[PDB]
Amino acid sequence: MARNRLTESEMNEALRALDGWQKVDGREAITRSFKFKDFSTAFGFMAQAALYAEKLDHHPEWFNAYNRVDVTLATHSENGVTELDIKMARKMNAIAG
Repeated sequence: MARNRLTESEMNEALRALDGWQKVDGREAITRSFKFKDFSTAFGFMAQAALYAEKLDHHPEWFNAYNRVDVTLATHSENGVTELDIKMARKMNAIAG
């Protein structure tokens, strides 16, 4: 796995395959706001995502309020967006359906 951070063009290209994800305005990070039918479903999503965070040792910045989960991803050690963020966004998209 390439660990390096992405250029803005590479990030833009990578986002194409990640439905609902966008670059954070003014920030080297990507984000999606998930909307579930209720808290239980949102919590299930967070539980599954948490497993993967520990699998990768790569943890999201995320906010939950009942059925909404807002996620922001960046890689601290590389001070930018890397393949780890892409992997997490991909997995989250798979979990959420």
